[PDB]
Amino acid sequence: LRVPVIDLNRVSDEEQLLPVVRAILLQHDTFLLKNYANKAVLDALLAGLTTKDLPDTSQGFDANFVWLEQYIFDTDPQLRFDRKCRNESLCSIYSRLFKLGLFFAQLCVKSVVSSAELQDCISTSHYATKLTRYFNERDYVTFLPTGVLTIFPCAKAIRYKPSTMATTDNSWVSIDEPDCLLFHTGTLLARWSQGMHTTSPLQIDPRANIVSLTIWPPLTTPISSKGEGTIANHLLEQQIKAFPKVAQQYYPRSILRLQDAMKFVKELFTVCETVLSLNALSRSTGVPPELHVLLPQISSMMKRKIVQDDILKLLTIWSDAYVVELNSRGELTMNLPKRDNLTTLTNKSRTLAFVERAESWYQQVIASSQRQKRYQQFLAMKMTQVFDILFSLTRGQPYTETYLSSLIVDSLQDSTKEASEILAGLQGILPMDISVHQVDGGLKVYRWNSLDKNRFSKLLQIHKSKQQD
Amino acid sequence: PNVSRTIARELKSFLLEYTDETGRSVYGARIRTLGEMNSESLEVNYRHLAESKAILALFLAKCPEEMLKIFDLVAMEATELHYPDYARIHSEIHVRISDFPTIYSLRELRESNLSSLVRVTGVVTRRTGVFPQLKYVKFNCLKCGSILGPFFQDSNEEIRISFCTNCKSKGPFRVNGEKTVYRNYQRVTLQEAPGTVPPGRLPRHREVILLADLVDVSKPGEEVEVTGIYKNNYDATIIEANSIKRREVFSWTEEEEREFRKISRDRGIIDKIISSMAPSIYGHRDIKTAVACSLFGGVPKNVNGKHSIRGDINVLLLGDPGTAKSQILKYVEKTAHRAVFATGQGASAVGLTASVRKDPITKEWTLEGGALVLADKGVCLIDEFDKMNDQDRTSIHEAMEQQSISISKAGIVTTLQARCSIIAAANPNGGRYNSTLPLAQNVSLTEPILSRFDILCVVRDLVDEEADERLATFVVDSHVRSSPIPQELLMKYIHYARTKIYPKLHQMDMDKVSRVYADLRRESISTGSFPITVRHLESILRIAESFAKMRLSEFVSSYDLDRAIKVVVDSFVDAQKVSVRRQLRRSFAIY
Amino acid sequence: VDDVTGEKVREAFEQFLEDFSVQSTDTGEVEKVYRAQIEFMKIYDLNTIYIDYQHLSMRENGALAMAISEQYYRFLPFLQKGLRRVVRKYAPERVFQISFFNLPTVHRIRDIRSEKIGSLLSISGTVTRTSEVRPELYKASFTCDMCRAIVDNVEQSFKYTEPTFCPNPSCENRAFWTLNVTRSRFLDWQKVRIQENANEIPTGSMPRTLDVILRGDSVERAKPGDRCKFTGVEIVVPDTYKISFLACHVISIGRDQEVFLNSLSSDEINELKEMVKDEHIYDKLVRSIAPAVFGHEAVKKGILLQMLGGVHKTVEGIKLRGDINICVVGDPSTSKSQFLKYVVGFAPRSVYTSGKASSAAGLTAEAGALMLADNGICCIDEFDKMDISDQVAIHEAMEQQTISIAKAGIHATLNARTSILAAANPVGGRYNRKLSLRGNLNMTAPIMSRFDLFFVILDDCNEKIDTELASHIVDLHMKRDEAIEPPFSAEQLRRYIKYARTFKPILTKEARSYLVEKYKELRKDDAQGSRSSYRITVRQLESMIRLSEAIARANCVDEITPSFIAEAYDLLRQSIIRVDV
Repeated sequence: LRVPVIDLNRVSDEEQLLPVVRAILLQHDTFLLKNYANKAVLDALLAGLTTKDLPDTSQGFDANFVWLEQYIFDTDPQLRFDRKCRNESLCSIYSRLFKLGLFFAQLCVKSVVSSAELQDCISTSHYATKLTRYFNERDYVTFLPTGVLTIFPCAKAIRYKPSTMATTDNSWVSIDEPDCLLFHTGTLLARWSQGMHTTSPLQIDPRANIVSLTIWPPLTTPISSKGEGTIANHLLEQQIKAFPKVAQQYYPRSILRLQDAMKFVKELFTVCETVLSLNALSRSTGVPPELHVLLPQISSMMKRKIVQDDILKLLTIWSDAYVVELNSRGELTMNLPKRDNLTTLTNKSRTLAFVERAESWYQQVIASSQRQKRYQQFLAMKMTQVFDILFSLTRGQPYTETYLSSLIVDSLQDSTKEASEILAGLQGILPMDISVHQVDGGLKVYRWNSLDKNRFSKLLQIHKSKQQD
Repeated sequence: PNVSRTIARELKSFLLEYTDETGRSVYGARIRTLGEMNSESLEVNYRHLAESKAILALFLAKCPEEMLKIFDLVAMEATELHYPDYARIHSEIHVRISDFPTIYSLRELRESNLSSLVRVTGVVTRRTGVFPQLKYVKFNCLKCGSILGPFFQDSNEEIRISFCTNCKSKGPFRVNGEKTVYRNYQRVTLQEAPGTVPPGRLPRHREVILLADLVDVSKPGEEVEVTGIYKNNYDATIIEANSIKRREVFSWTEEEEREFRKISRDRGIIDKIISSMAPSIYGHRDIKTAVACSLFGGVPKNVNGKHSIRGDINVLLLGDPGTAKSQILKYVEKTAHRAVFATGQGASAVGLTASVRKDPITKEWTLEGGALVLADKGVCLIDEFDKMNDQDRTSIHEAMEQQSISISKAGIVTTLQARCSIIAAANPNGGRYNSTLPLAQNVSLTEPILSRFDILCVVRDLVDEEADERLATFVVDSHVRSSPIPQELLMKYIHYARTKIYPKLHQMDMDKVSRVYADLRRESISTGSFPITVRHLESILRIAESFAKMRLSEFVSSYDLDRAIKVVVDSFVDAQKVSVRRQLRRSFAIY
Repeated sequence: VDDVTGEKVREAFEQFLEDFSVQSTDTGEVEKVYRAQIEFMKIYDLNTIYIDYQHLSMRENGALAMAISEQYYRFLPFLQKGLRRVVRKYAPERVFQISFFNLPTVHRIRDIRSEKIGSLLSISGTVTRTSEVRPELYKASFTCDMCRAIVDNVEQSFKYTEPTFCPNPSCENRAFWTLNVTRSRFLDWQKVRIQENANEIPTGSMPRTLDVILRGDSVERAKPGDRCKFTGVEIVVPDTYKISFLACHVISIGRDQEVFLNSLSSDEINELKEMVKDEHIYDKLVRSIAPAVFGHEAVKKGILLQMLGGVHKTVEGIKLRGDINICVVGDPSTSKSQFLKYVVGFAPRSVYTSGKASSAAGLTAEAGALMLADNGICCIDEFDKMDISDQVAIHEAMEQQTISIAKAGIHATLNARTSILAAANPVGGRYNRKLSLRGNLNMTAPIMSRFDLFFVILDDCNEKIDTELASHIVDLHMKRDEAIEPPFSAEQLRRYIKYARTFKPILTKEARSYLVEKYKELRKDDAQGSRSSYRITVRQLESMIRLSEAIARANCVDEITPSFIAEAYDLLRQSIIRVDV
């Protein structure tokens, strides 16, 4: 994120700083230019910015819905496109910076091959100067330059969008340099330099006042060999057209490129393919693709909100693509298509196929208390319960001998009078397993730990005294 | 196995060859960048990585562990190619990668989660001091002479070192200060973020370890994110964090919000809400009013670039024994997103005074915050300041003043930033109404601190017949159990408006405020002292702005003005000694 | 063969759980069951299992149950193995913990014997001194670099070392180590030293605690100072060895289907149903509390009620606390509470805290303080000896009875619910006469405000009365013959107490109207003109609620009557006018 500074008077000879500017545009792209012939007149020019009374025809303020506006001023010489207001200082700085751009190409383009070619890019001077304003700031959506070269006076306004470019950390960067004028390289110029350039956005900043000059190649000039089929005017008019911009600019109001809805859905499909791949094939080998897990990963990745509805547009788009099963809970697990390992080749192809189907669709558009007594009887029944609990109280206590008191207490704790009573009744029913021996010192229990508790179960069942007592 | 020998290559390619966004090898840019920065820590968009090669990012998923070891080496070689002499310095560079949701929360992790890389975020609790890693334990014994050699144990066991060296007993072993490798690195208690905790479930502290560059970067009282690899290490689960991300169940929903806005249209929703605030107490419209207000918010708001003023409200709730003065705050405790109930002292944790101390017995020494840093941008809930030791009191004043908590001890010297709004229940010294004498007289705490508190809620009164009626009815009704917004609706709502809206005055008509300020000031000088202050004026502003957030108004309106004015006005009135009666006559215009 | 016999066992068991675990038909609960268990597990996929002994013992005639019980230690491997078998069979990182439950009996600690070793067992007990959970090996991967490392097994008994054999290789050894923290099975252990259940203690041999280690998800299932039941997994630890049981199944067991109380009670269940039929005994009850004391009745009552209910639960906010804290102030002992409290020694969950100098070892790291009196009074003598430390305690105590603990060993809030049977002396002896109670009591600061009731005790001789108690005492002092017998039999009482808890009073409207008037009068009446003591805050009325709850609780109705109401307000009015000094 280095920010070099040089005086243009030292760039004036062009034999000392010429390689340096190319070295930094190869790195920092956008450059910090300072102290040109215009100084206080740049501040005096603000008086003509208060106009804001003109329509479009590539001129006047661009009212766009809302607070943002762009006062574009088409160059005077071109026939039958003009709306003049006041802004004479702007017409002055147009020439004043015409020399600045004609020289800027000499400190840039001349560094490669010759400057004989750049003069053909500047000679028509057909480029429209641009004053810019905001109504009394998130208003700036991330944006790329219309012309191949844009000089502009600035305070801050600039950030750095996430990307792989200069300062690859890709957090937003807002530089503020007094007595300096930042330059911004055009998009098509990157193609002209075959990839040597870069672009940068704006962000939320207190100073709404901004100004720019996008100096632009002639209507008749081809861009290298690759642009014999695409002239600079064609491509660069394309992005400036869209934009809205807004209601009176829908003229044209059809490319094999998205009506953007399609391209976004493409991105989505990308991210989706990615993450489903991720959880499915990775997260667990056996993490099943539930829609709620889903929504997080790409909602994240997108950082945009993914809706189930979007997915239904996707399956709507590639229906072969993913299986999806609403489970109970009503959540829908999505299932990838039937071939376990989704290679990156897989989903490359898939992405392709979807693309085909969409561009196909684009073709289609183009072509078209007694409670007590209750307890009494209940307990009477609980006799049997006690047998079953005692039987097997011995057995789930792998002893079958014991301290009569002890188990008496445990079973007791399950549900003393009742307890001892059961002790008695069982003794009576089964005077075989059980003996009670009064000794000096007391009555000892005797318990035949080998007695058969199944037989004893049926016997306890049958002799409750046959429940007749 | 050596299988990976192929892999590292490919990766280095991706590194090298990578770029995007008008090219600009962001990888190369990274490398050259540090570079002389000599930062020795690499960071990689998992987006890019996954993007390039899945099986890569996957190999991260399952067994990141070795995977990084693979990674860092080829990285280093690459840097050496970039920087030939770099080999000498730092000798190694560790990648932090980037981005892996997931985002396994906190509370949600299983053994299935263990050993695999995991992303998470949360509030920095007490976090350890630093001590150099290189862990090795060893035994000098007693009878069997020495040295039993170094062992490496354990995270954290140090067990059991059974039999060695002659014997193995009874001349048994004693570790020596000489020749045992140590670590400090980064030890951090992190517990689940209070904003997001589900009701009734308590947030769970989990164990974080920091090393190398990660060490000491963070400050407690901060929700940060970290990309860890969950380790049952060892010897209990230790999150091993590769990353740290500075801040950065109920959430607004499109249908929900779209619905919501419609609700926001009506004016009386304010009252309806004020009504919605503390159903159970039967309360006081006013007491509630303040509550709602501070709850709602204010505007921060940075006057470029010097002073941000204060977007917050320190609500002095001056209670009285057996006033529910207790209960009310509890309501908000339920209510608020990030809310910290600190009580008086003694303590109901947190201790409101951040300190770094030795952990229970043996662990690396963890720097923890008071409730404030914890409640930074959240809300600080405390009562019984009279019960607060001056040791705390200084802390309080300090934050209220600076809104940031500096800490110099022991070695660590920092200032955390607690943004919490102050909500306070207090006890009029002794008697409910201590005196007709001004409240500052009628209550214990120091006026300098007090002036910091904007919203003073005084409670009353002498026994009143019908009052006793209505209330006793209310209560009785309650115990017998055995128009206001649906609470949950409200609950998202505040979070929402707080998130979205930023009201803004138009200076055009606002000037009248000043006129008011005088009309107050002068006439106010006549009786009572002072209290009136421009600070108090500012308060009025911040307040009405809260009302606009309530209005969700994005800009300022005379109604919200009327609100605030009435509010602050009354508050001041209530403060004064009984001579305030005389004052009352002039509040009519204020009414 | 042993391999084969045990394997036969394995197959048998797999067959079992595989075999229909459930015969419940029609409305059900139709089969399987255990499969269902497996699935529901797979729902959460938490990889541990709980099962009921009962079905199993039943199925085989329990010959299986037998062999299981007996050889269980031996049997474990085949078991969990077969588990893995069926899991693989019906299901798709492998950790399995299987937990039986529904064992038929309960063994006392002292009842432990060396014959029962290595077989699963059944013990319930009082938890003491829990310990932080620490990872384990289960199986550890440790071996040398020569030639190959981190062989995974054992360290089973606490050793923890080492790789047993077939080292290095080929450095064949001996050698030692090397341990992979990358590869092993951590677990658990939190361990705990639990104490035998108090009531049980045979005189005078006195309690003996034992230790058990909590492994697996049963870890943390425990709570200190709690009666809890555990599955034996018993075995031993070297020391020469010392047995230490282990725990698979942690049950905190130790309300209601008041029936199932009756069913539980069943034998008497006949008897005192009469009592329900019976009446007045609110007297006879009252005519039973502290037979010790002459008069002292308002107390005798108060205790009784304190024992009674009044309901947890709002969910708005506070579960409405049912509990009632009783304060009794008096000129000092000779009975102080020197009588009343000690008497109150006879009760459940009953914590007699002599003095307030402890210092809050109560709630140490059991709330000796409190968690033991959960659903009981901590009869805490001489709060005075609290000095300045306990007021801190009153907070949570009066609050959630949460127990906040962070020694940083953990930060843990232990909720509690325990009645407050409390006490202190007045400032200067009996100061309360002219002096205002508040501030004649002094110390409890706000926690003061936490007290629902207070009986001020002062002694003026009606040498009539003086004589009376005198006689009373004398006879008492006469070893015989004391016919001091409660209007109601005491055992009978405790039983009844069980009953009263069961009831959950309504009612509505009735008394609500009647009461509202009452408070308002109580209230206004209280306030004006002069006033005994503060305030009256409504938290009074809160008490009034609780009070009523005790009264209706006595009625057991279970519903409220303006009668009950009036009573509450009456005794209330009593305490307040008492505050007039």
